[PDB]
Amino acid sequence: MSSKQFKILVNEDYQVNVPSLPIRDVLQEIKYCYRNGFEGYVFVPEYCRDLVDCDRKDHYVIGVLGNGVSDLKPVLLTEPSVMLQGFIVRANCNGVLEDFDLKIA
Repeated sequence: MSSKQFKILVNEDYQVNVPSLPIRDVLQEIKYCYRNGFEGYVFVPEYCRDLVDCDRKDHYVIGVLGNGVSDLKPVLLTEPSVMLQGFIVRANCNGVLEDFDLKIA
């Protein structure tokens, strides 16, 4: 009752240059996405985090933290947490579908 399931395109193949945002705007964007879904976003697993580049490495993207029901939290591309599952980023590339159980940190 306290999380939501989403079908998100998973990118394991393509280098993507993605936008990043000030922390206040990523918090708002996480809230928007939790309510409205992740159209226009892909999930990049942490095991292929090298696929992601941003021009503003001082700003944030959507992080997926924890196994099972994961928390959505603003992260930097440096994020070294061992619970980092991946990033949810704006991108247009191909991929495969996976289900995610997410809630707002």
